[PDB]
Amino acid sequence: VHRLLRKG
Amino acid sequence: VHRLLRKG
Amino acid sequence: DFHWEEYLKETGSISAPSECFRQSQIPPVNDFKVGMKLEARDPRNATSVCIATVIGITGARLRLRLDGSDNRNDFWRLVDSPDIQPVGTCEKEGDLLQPPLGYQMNTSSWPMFLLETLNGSEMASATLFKKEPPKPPLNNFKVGMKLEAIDKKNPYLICPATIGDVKGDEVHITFDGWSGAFDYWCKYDSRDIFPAGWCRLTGDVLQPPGT
Amino acid sequence: DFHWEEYLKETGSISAPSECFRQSQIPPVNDFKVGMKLEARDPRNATSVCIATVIGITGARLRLRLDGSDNRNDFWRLVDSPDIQPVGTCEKEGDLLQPPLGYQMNTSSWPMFLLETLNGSEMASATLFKKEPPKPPLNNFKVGMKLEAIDKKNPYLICPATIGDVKGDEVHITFDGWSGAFDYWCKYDSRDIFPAGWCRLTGDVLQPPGT
Repeated sequence: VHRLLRKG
Repeated sequence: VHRLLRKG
Repeated sequence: DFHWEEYLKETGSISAPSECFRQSQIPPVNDFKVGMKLEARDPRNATSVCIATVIGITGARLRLRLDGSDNRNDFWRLVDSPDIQPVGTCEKEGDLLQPPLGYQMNTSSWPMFLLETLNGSEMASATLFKKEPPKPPLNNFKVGMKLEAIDKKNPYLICPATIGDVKGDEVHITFDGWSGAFDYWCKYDSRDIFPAGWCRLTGDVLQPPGT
Repeated sequence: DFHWEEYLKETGSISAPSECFRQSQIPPVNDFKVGMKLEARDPRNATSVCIATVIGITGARLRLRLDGSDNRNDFWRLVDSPDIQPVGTCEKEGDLLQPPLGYQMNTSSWPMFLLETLNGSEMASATLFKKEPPKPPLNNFKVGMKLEAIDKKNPYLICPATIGDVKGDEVHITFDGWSGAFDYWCKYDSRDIFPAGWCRLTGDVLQPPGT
């Protein structure tokens, strides 16, 4: 599922 | 009569 | 779908109580509108008060830009920050208004530019500027206490964070789910940290944890 | 009780014809009022345009003072002089407004002072500023010709004067009934000299001769 989150 | 005029 | 009660239960931790913070327990209302004008300490030249414009509203914070600067150094300020004040405050004090560090025209142009940018401006009314909250007299944070904090490296962002160390009048802030690249030290009475629930209250957005 | 016709008959002289002068044959109307504001070249720093106030009205001339200066260096200008212009002319041109040489506050205060003195001011309307008259293409003065001239050493005063010498584009002005201390050279197209009848026409006062 997941991928590591970036910063918006 | 006269005296010499000054500057105003 | 992140929630503080569950997250704290999950990680077996507590949130810092509101009384640790230099923040009002009832957060301030932000009635500023984009386009308003104010005076702000130059975030890059702290001896300088400059004219600033509101570029954006988020929560209890203003995104500000120093007039006559490029668009590259916009900063954020809480409406109850002492670094912002209504237009005319310097004049009242007898102080000078300064050009910004990022000022883009020949320097001698300043006086005219000031004249030009202040005419017909919408100036933020005094009442919009809120009472600065009092400094708690002690550092009451404890390691592991969870809180909401501004990512100093990306300050549009407020994120869940944890107290990693407590040392004298200072606290070490770490951001849950991020590396040390994003950690920082601030004083316990910093305005860049908030108790859990702040974003909900102010209508700002809290970032999810990193992982 | 001085009169030009009699005085010229008496001294066996003629008055310079109006065509020698850079002055309008119909003199300009002076509709300025004390308190109005304008831009003026700094009479002591000719590269500088400064804000000036009308202190007095006399004839077709304005007694001016550069704002923020002491009361010691007031100057006179004809309403059709190119050294005065309406407020906003620099701005229109893209030029800077400068502080006066006689400026009495710390120099860094300039921008604020400008803001302070321009707000709510009565600004001299454009229409008050009159067409500069054309330069005659030749020096047509002749020695002995009588005229009306400003005493450069006391310029509130306009006095009967005589052409003493004519040399190239220049004339030597001497003041009837005064010593050489009051003489001066100006260019034939100087704005400080006028044909006889100017004072009568403009409602200014002509000084009697010295003796």
